[PDB]
Amino acid sequence: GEIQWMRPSKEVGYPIINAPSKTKLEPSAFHYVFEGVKEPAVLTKNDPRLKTDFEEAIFSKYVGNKITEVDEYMKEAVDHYAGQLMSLDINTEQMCLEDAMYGTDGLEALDLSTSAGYPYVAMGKKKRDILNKQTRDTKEMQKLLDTYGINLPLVTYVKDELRSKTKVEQGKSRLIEASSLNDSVAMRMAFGNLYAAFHKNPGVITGSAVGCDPDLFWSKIPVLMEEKLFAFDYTGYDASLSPAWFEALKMVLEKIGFGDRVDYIDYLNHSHHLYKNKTYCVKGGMPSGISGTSIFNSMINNLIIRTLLLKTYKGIDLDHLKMIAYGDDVIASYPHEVDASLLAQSGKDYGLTMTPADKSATFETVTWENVTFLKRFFRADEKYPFLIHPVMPMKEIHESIRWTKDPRNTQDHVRSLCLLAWHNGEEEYNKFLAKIRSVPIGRALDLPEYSTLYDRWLDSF
Ligand code: NA
Repeated sequence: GEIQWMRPSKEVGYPIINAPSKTKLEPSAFHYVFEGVKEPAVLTKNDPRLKTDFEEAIFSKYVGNKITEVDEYMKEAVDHYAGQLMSLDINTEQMCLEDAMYGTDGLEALDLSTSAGYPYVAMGKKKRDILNKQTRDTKEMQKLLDTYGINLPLVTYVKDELRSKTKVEQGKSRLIEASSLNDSVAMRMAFGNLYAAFHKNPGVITGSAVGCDPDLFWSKIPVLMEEKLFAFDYTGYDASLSPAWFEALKMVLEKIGFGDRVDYIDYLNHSHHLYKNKTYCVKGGMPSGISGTSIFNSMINNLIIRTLLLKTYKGIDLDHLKMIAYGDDVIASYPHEVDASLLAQSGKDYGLTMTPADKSATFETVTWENVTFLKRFFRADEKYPFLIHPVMPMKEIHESIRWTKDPRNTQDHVRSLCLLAWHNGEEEYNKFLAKIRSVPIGRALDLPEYSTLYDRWLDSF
C-alpha cells in the first residue's frame, strides 16, 4: 500500500469531514481495582502525550508496494485455493438488495450504529433514516443508489480504542476507512452469497474463521489441522498488501464464478480517502473497515501462505496445507515441519513483514500448548477432553474492564468479559467476580457464576 498523493479536499471538490477529537473512553468503576497500562489512543495532532508528528505516524503504515505483477507461485496458489473453494458449491448469483441490507441466512443485517460514510456523513444523514429493519424497505436506499451511485470516497477515522504507552507517544493510532453506504450495499449485493458461504463454513476448506463462535469452534479446529503447526504475525498486514495480491484475489473470484464483479476489488485496491480537510489516493492496501474486509483479507492470506510455501519449498503438497485465517491472523499446519523464519524471509520479497508468532523474539516451534488464535489459547476441558476451551489471558480482560465508553452499557461490557474470562478456570474466574463486587457498580451487576457458564457451555454443543 502506497499513498500516491494527498491534498486539500477542496482542491478536488470535496468538503471537510468532521470527526470527533475527544475520546469516549473514560476510567470505569474498576479502574483502580484491576491492573492495566493502556490508555485511549491519540485522536488528534494536539494531544499532549504525543512525542512525534501525528499525521506522519498514522499514515506510515503504508510501507509501499513491493510487487507489481502476479508471479508463477501466486498463480499456482490461486489455482489451488480456487479449487478448494470450488468444492463448496458457492451460489454465485447476486444477492437482492433487501437481503444485502437487512440480512439473510449466513449474513447479518447492516450495522445501524456504524458510519454511513460519504456523502451522508457530510449531509448529516444517518443510516437510521435510510433503512427500516421492521419494514425491510429498500426504496429509500434504492433512490440513494441511483442518485449518488457507487465508487464513492472512503472516510478515514481514527479508531477510538486503548493502546500501549509507547503507541500513544509514537502516535501509532489505528485508522478506520468507512466506505459509503452505497458501496457497502453494492458490495454485499455482489458478494453476499460468498460472505454467507464463508460464515457458514468456517474451517480449512474456506481457510477462514470469520463469523465463527470460539466457544464451539475451538473443539473442531484440532481435528482439522495436520501434525505440525506453524504460525507467525504480520506487521501492518492490510496496508502492506501490494496491488498484485488484489489481482490474485480477482483471479480466484473469476475461477469460482464471480469474475462478473471483480471490478469491485479495484475499488478496494486503488482507492481514495477523505481525512479531515484532506483527500488522498492510495495504490494497494486493503481499506481497514469496509464491508468484506476481513473475508477478503482472509482469502488473500490463503493465497500468501500458499505462495510462500511454493516459493520456499518446491514440491510442497498444498493439499496437506491446513490453515484457517481471520484476516491477518492465522493458525496453520502441514504434515512436516517448516521454517517460519525462512518463510518470513520469502515474505519480504512479497511486501509482507512477518515476525515470530505472538510477539516472540525468535521463531520457535508452534505447539498446541503455546499456539493462539484470536488471542486465545487452546485448552482441553479437564472433565471432557474432547471439549476444547478457547482461553484468552486475564491481562487483556483486566485492561478492558478499567475503561468505559458509556455507563449505560456497563453490564453488557462486563458480561462480555465474563464470557471470555471464565475459560481461565474457576479459581481465576471467582477472583475476577470478587474484585468486580468490591465496588458498588459491580455489586449491582447481574453476572453469571462459574458453574452456570460451564453448564451453559456443555449445553451449547
Ligand atoms: Na487501497
